[PDB]
Amino acid sequence: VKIFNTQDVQDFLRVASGLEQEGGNPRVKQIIHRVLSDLYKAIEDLNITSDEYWAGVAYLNQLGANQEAGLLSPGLGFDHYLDMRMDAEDAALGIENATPRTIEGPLYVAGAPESVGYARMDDGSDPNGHTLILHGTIFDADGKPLPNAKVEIWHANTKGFYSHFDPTGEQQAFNMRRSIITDENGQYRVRTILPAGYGCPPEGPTQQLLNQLGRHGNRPAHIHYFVSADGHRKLTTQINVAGDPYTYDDFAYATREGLVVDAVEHTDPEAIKANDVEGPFAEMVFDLKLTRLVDGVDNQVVDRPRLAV
Amino acid sequence: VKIFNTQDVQDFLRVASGLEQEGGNPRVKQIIHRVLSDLYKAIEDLNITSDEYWAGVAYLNQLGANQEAGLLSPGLGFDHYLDMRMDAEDAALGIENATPRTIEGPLYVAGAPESVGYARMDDGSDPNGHTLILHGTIFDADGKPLPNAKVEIWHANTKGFYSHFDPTGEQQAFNMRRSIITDENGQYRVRTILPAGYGCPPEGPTQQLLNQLGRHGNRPAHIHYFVSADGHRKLTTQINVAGDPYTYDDFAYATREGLVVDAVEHTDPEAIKANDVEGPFAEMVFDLKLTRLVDGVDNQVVDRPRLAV
Ligand SMILES: CCCCCCCCCCCCCCC(=O)OC[C@H](COP(=O)(O)OCC[N+](C)(C)C)OC(=O)CCCCCCCCC
Ligand SMILES: CCCCCCCCCCCCCCC(=O)OC[C@H](COP(=O)(O)OCC[N+](C)(C)C)OC(=O)CCCCCCCCC
Ligand SMILES: [Fe+3]
Ligand SMILES: [Fe+3]
Repeated sequence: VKIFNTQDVQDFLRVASGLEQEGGNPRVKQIIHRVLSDLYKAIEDLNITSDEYWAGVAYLNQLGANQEAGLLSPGLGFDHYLDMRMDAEDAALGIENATPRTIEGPLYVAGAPESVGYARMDDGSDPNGHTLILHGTIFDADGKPLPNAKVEIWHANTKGFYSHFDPTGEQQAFNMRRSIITDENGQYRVRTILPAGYGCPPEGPTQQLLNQLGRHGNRPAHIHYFVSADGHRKLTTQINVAGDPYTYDDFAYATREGLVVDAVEHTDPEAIKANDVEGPFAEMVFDLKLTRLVDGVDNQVVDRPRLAV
Repeated sequence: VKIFNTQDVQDFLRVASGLEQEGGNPRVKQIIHRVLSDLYKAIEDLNITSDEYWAGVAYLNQLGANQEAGLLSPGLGFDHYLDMRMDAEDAALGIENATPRTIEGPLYVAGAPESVGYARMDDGSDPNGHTLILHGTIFDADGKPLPNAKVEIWHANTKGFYSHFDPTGEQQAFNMRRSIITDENGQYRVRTILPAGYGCPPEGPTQQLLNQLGRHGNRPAHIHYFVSADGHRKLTTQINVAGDPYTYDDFAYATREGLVVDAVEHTDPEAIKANDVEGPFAEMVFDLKLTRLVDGVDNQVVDRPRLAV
């Protein structure tokens, strides 16, 4: 029993897609037509039954009901896949991406407090918080320190929860989220705490599909970065805290060579005093290099729905 | 950019699909692998940008957020495609389906009160409801009246809402929903009102997408049926009220030849008195013929999530 490649189904696909329809958006029709064709065929090829089909439909409802589509997306490799395509294009244009890009993740929040050169991003509400001095230099496309660059950083606390997405509703707005404008020396410096890794909500749809694939839904500890500056393309990346069990086994496949950074521990009272800290602290250094706009155009910025508070 | 056919992407797809993992469900992985492959390839062939991709992801959260996955499904023709497969299968098996099947729709509710032979389906809460006397005979696979058959019926009121899915939340439990056991003659008879067609929620995700395809989200007036009986397969079908502007332009493509029925208008005082009505009423007669089980089993019953009350 095969009917996909019969005139009836083929003409039906054009109808359902609004192809012969006058109004509408041709780009959407084009994509829908292709998607539907593939799904109708996959249904026949894999002999998907109605029982299976409807199970799939129910999954989509609960996926959206839990607002987890942006979480399952990276878990199924789409996010990394899109970065791969962007790298391939940059390679085509002859652009050398000094600091490699990686996925943004679905937890960015716009509207964080902004300051120049330095900033403390945690509010101390975290008990297990281990002080972390993260700092580096921002280089323009010519390798020269770039003053006035906007560095945006966001990460989870020791429980693996981000502010605005903390189920305990324990965090104040923008905790561990800050924008730092680079100083006269193109430097940024922040005092925060070592983030903990985290996984998908165990009861959530993303995690349960993952179970069906025999995969886990964990991410190693990391720190997200957005770096933008005049005449430069917006850099999206993150750094992985070296030593994490899932550094090279992140369910979001975001890890890359050059993004893994070692956290140096300092117990020496001489260090603890230079860096106005109360006691032992970890230190991480990470410089990032930006690329120029391609003819006054940032050909890789992504306009995507992002929570703004 | 062409990287889909590279070993890097191909292996990645197998990893994301968990094909390499030992745990999980092999059937699920098999499907996931195929779907991701097709989508990844589709993203390449159609050069889908990140901006486009993320709009698609946002749309999905939206769809599930409004619980409209089962409404978009029929709109994109899946529901009908599955029926077509079922007909092809029966055809290959030499089963000529006297009463053509059609889609069930996402609005069935299990638990309706049942009675033998007769029942009034509505509670008269509809101001503009027009009385309808609906009746017919259920015939077995041999063409003989089938007493004890279970006829399940559900439909909307004049505003196009079904009980349990009324936005204006205005209906008595199971209003216009009933189960009837055919009498000593395989007959069923109900008193209710003529349903009005209905469209998808105007501001909902299903309608938003249909607009992009230049299509409407309307269904002609219709009445849903479920007919089951020992020794026979469960029949899912419906009847279309003849004369509806959308009779042959249903956005869910459920209309089939032989399911369009004429509602006969009675106004003469004798018809009014015979049928214990209190004024002019419409009458529709519809007989259904069931098919036999295939080697002891119903090879086409569908088990899908259905609201139960
Ligand atoms: C609007 C357009 C709709 C498009 C949807 C089309 C998809 C069609 C493919 C459907 C594939 C689902 C089939 C899988 C299946 O038959 O069952 C899936 C599992 C169930 O677990 P079991 O143990 O097998 O249940 C059974 C327990 N018993 C044995 C005891 C009864 O549940 C799940 O959620 C896994 C399903 C998630 C698949 C999502 C793919 C989307 C990719 C982005
Ligand atoms: C986790 C796995 C997820 C995998 C997802 C795979 C799908 C990826 C392909 C989707 C591509 C989407 C392209 C659609 C698009 O580029 O724009 C779609 C419309 C927007 O209309 P505009 O007028 O352009 O908006 C702008 C108006 N302004 C300019 C005035 C601001 O919005 C919409 O919601 C329509 C989107 C429909 C796509 C849903 C497909 C699902 C069906 C099975
Ligand atoms: Fe993160
Ligand atoms: Fe209906």
